[PDB]
Amino acid sequence: ENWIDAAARDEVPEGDVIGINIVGKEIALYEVAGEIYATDNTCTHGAARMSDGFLEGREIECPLHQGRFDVCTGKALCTPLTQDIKTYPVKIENMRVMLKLD
Ligand code: FES
Ligand SMILES: [Fe+3]
Repeated sequence: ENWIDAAARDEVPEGDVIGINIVGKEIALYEVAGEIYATDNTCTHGAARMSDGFLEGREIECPLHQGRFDVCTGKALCTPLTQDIKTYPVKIENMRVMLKLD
């Protein structure tokens, strides 16, 4: 229901993040303690691409001004940020990463 095969599970590296372009949306995939999660690959604060980089635990650090989001809830943690980032449901199925894009 807007569910889409988006990547192989093992394309997302332990503890790190990757960027994908898919159906015209740029998306970040994250590996956090055995689970996969997803957000927009664009920082809400500026023209910054979250896939590069720095994921520490469940916190992703913007490469620009070091704003940080909780990857599981999309909530903004520290300044400069003011706006939460959009999250997308994922399920892992037969080694595939599925996304609910709206
Ligand atoms: S651009 Fe990501 S914190 Fe300002
Ligand atoms: Fe640290």
